[PDB]
Amino acid sequence: RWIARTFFDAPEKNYERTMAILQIESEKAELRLKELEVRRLMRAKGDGPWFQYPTIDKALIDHSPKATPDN
Amino acid sequence: GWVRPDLGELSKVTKVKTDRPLPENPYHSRARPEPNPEVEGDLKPARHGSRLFFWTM
Repeated sequence: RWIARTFFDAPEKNYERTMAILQIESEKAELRLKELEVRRLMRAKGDGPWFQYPTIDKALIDHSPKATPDN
Repeated sequence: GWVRPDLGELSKVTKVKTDRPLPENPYHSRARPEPNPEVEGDLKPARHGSRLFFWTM
């Protein structure tokens, strides 16, 4: 009883530590599976903001009436 | 009559009035297909660190 009192840790503390670690890593696993599914559908469709390889930018494009009428 | 047009009076970009109105879409073209939904808003902190293998937080 004395060794259990002065040197050890309570079973309630162990049990709530188990429930805490299972909750945390359950969040980890579900976020990771959602991450890989989001990544694969975002590559397959391209709607998301990630896999946007840099296209032509039109800020340098300035229209003006030229010398040739049919441009 | 007909005084000679001086230099540089065959220049000087000029207003002029017409009968028919100005057109829309002089390039016969469709609309822009699909705008990008922009991801906006202040960020929450990172959910459980890297979410790599280990070294959480």
